[PDB]
Amino acid sequence: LEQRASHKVWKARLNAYQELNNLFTKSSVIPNDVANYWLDPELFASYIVDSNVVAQENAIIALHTLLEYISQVPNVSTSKLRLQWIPPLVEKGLSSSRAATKAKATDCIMLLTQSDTSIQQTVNLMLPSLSNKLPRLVSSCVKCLATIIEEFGFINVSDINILLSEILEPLPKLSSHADRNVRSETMNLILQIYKWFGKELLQELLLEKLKPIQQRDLSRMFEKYEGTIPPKQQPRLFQWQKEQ
Amino acid sequence: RECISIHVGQAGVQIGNACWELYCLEHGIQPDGQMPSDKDSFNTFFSETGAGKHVPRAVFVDLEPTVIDEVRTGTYRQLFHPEQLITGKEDAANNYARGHYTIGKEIIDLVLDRIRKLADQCTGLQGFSVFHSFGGGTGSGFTSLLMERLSVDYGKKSKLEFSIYPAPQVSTAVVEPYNSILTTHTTLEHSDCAFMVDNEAIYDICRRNLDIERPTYTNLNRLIGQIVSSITASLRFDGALNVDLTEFQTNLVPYPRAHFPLATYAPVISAEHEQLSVAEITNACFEPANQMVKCDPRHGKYMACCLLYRGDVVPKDVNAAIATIKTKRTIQFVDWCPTGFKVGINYEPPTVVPGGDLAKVQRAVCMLSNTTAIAEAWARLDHKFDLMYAKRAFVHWYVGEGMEEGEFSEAREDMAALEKDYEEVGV
Amino acid sequence: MREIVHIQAGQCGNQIGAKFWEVISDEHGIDPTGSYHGDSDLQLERINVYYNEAANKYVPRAILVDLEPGTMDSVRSGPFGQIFRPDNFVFGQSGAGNNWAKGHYTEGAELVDSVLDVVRKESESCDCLQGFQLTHSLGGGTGSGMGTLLISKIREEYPDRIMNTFSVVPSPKVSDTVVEPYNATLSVHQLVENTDETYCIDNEALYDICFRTLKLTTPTYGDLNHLVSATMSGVTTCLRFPGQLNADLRKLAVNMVPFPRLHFFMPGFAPLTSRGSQQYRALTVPELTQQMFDAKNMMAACDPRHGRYLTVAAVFRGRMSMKEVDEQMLNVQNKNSSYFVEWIPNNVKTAVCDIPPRGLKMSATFIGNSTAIQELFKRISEQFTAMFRRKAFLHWYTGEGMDEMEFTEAESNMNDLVSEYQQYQDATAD
Ligand SMILES: Nc1nc2c(ncn2[C@@H]2O[C@H](COP(=O)(O)OP(=O)(O)OP(=O)(O)O)[C@@H](O)[C@H]2O)c(=O)[nH]1
Ligand SMILES: Nc1nc2c(ncn2[C@@H]2O[C@H](COP(=O)(O)OP(=O)(O)O)[C@@H](O)[C@H]2O)c(=O)[nH]1
Ligand SMILES: [Mg+2]
Ligand SMILES: [Mg+2]
Repeated sequence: LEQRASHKVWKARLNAYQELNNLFTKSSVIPNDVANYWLDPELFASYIVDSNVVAQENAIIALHTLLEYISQVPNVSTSKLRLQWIPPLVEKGLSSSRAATKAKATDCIMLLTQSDTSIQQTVNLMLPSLSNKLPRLVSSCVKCLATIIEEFGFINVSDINILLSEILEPLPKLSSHADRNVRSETMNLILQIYKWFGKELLQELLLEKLKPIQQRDLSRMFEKYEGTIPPKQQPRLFQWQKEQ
Repeated sequence: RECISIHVGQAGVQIGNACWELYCLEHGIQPDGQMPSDKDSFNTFFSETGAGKHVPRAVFVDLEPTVIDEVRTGTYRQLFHPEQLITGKEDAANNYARGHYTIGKEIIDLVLDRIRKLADQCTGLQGFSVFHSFGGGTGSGFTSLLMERLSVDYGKKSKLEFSIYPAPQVSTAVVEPYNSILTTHTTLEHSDCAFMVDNEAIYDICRRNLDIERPTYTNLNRLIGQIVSSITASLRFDGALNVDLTEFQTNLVPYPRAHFPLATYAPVISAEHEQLSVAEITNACFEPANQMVKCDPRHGKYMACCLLYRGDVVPKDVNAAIATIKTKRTIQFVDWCPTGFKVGINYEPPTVVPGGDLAKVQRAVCMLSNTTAIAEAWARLDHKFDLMYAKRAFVHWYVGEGMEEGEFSEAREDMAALEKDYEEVGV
Repeated sequence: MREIVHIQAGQCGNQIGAKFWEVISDEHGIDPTGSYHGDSDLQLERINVYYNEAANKYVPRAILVDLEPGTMDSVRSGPFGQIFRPDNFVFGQSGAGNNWAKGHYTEGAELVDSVLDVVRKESESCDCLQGFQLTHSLGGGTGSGMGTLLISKIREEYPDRIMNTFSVVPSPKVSDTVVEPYNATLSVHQLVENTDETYCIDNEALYDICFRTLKLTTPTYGDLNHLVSATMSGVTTCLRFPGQLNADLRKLAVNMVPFPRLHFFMPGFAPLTSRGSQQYRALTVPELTQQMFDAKNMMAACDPRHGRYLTVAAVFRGRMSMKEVDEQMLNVQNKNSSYFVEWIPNNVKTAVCDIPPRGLKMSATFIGNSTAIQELFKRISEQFTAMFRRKAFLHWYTGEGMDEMEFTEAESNMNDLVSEYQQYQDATAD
């Protein structure tokens, strides 16, 4: 039934996603050739976009347990995965209206990010999503973007100035968005940028271009932060850090 | 010299039609822009093409093409250049936040560009005359946005307002108190002088004096255009009183926040016994039934009073009538005011629309008085505002269009302060 | 804010939708061939809202959806069935079995992509899309299930446009199934969070009107859909005829919806005419006003005496004294001030249209955002819990993928909606 993962009827597809979730949790760790879902990542990239919201949720939780299963040497093939998987995760996982479907998609983006060497080859893919029609999508993936900075942070990224400027470009547009949640989640992203740098920087670059009522809020938010000006430690480590 | 008129929203655009129609009638300009007079003072409102065509220094802005389309189709389609008629596709739906934040920001650069064109065709630009409504999304939201941008670019020049105070008789929206408070707050520090026009006052004057059981917008706009003409006539004709926009503040604005004069026009006679004297039309300017903002000046104190006569008016007849009124009525001045009336006379007769609802008069007068009693209009808005905002009704519409809810509180705190400032200057 | 895309889903959706297009195509002088045979020019002033061109005549901007091809053919075989676009008929051949889950999750989701393609097609030929309009039944399977899915799908593809619905309520007096409270509860749970405005069309009210007012012993669906098509023509009058008040969908929603979740309207109109030819009452303006604000003319089983009106939209049609209308509309307010919210000044708005509906000279349509509408949800919530306590018939929804928690949430959110409608029914001005 491995090929029924793309069967017409939804219930057969829903079953294969559960069967897959069992395989990735009940298989070998050295792994079967049957677990050839690395080298053809378009398989799960197709499952995440399941036209049935129920079986789509099971394809994501199966992708999640697969994604932590692959945390076994030597799978440096995680570069091909992020390109093929997190655009489907962002476009129809974070955008999803189901709280469970979205919660696991954010959990898969976290795993695919710590499989990387830095956060840049993950930010660049979900940066285009910041300019989508659906506000709930840009509301959700600016919160995700803010939580991949809160935990991972800017380390080992090639040119931080090209990455800082790239993520600071839409921030004035996002903080004037019509949606109340898009604005609210952008104010939280500014706090995360504030926590890694100082206050001097984003006043030079950003805070002047916000509504005065908004930069008063950020001032109140900066006062409520007690930790040191930059966090003396990453709340979450990459895979290559937990090794050597 | 030159003055650029800006007309925002349906109210601003439709009133600008009645005004520029009356301007052309007074100056003898035809709909095609041609005038028969060989061998401005009216060039302050019109420009001259090399082919002898006289074009208004006006800009018409709307977030919906419906109203301005009628302009580039009716009688005055050739009067304006099509670059002066700016429209969007999606309007603001009686929402300030749509006109100021969401929709209006996608046309603000286009409007300022077409204005810079007119401003660059002028040698000595005096300033701007903004026409808009208080209740509409475009007339409240986009106008306050434009006023913020004009103070940045054309910072030195003056800006005058002709705002349309809402009234339930013709109210097309429930949230009109919200929009009124929001635009009055964000425009207060950018406007040098603001002439409010209570639609209820114009509505009742049309019912009472013109015997129109149910006035249309055309009735209200033609009556309003009569007053706006009397105010701008000092700029279009060489006179003594109010010869430039800076003189409106000098004669009517003692403090930057108290820049809301009260206009009272007379006579308004239906087109169906005999001519009124100078003393009778001057007496009518102190009858609150002839005001354009419903309030009782007898319950307030004056800070300025200017009589803008036009027609067959002799100065000695004016001073005779003034001396009678000053010693037969109750005009309370603040004890720090020059207490003296200013009088301007324009010997051209008051022009009306041919075949219209107003009869031609030998003489007329428009009184511009800055009284504290106009704060009663702010109280009627602040009350309707407070009733709905205490429940946060209709607030989600504004928050869903880029507005932070705290901006409601800020705007109401300002109107609270403005009411205190009128109370203080009052006593 | 010009063109409106119309959608009808399910059995009831295509029934009342086809009757609605028959009514307005006549009022706009459009024969089934699509040609214009009218007289006045007001009928063509704002015809671009609901119709398109063919330059070879006018074509409705409507999309017809159903999981069962049975209603597809009964519509095309109807008198105006030849005017709709052939490509705009999107029909599956399976069915929904009066199951909300089958239409929303299972077999409606495998058809909804075909509908969004037709939705996208009609939206590109729009100079400026105003909003959407959906007719459906909350107690069924396709209109309820797939309809709310279509709403949520349009919501995520057109987050700028207004979502308006004409949802009819199930009732034991004219019921086809026992799981209608389940479907209606699951559907209301969607409308409260997805639609900008929703006209509650209670079948229990429509039945009581046909029975106790029109004096019909056995009312048929045609007897009920006559009141629906009349009510729908009235509440859309300001949208297709050149009016000043409540011209587009948003301006109406900005005046009628003070709080986002309280967008459920109680429509009514007068006079109540039967399916006969015409009456000779020739109602006066004071009569049209008394009849409008009367519970016997409400299309929703709720007594306005039991709740307060947050906002009100009245629409008069026909040549009459507009001055006499203001005196009556002002009278009913200051004579029944307890039933109108004080903390919303000027909450009642009255519009006038010179053109009456075909068959009458004077009519008046009422749109009210009353707190009494909680009686309707209380009624549905009662029947829902009566079965859900024992989990009767639940296997058909769980068998299609639904978790049991979805029922608890929909029930909870509906009771929250009832409590909020009671919340502002108790708020004062003080
Ligand atoms: N006197 C007068 N008042 C008008 C006229 N048109 C609109 N108003 C007033 O304007 C208010 C509504 O704002 P509008 O100008 O119609 O709306 P808008 O500026 O076009 O902005 P939108 O909301 O996007 O349509 C109401 O209080 C009306 O009384 C007019 O022609 N004459
Ligand atoms: N007023 C009215 N109600 C209907 C009509 N057809 C069905 N209904 C109601 O809709 C419910 C059944 O849903 P239905 O539309 O038949 O199933 P669907 O096709 O899956 O949406 C029942 O409660 C009926 O009372 C109709 O023509 N008129
Ligand atoms: Mg407009
Ligand atoms: Mg059925």
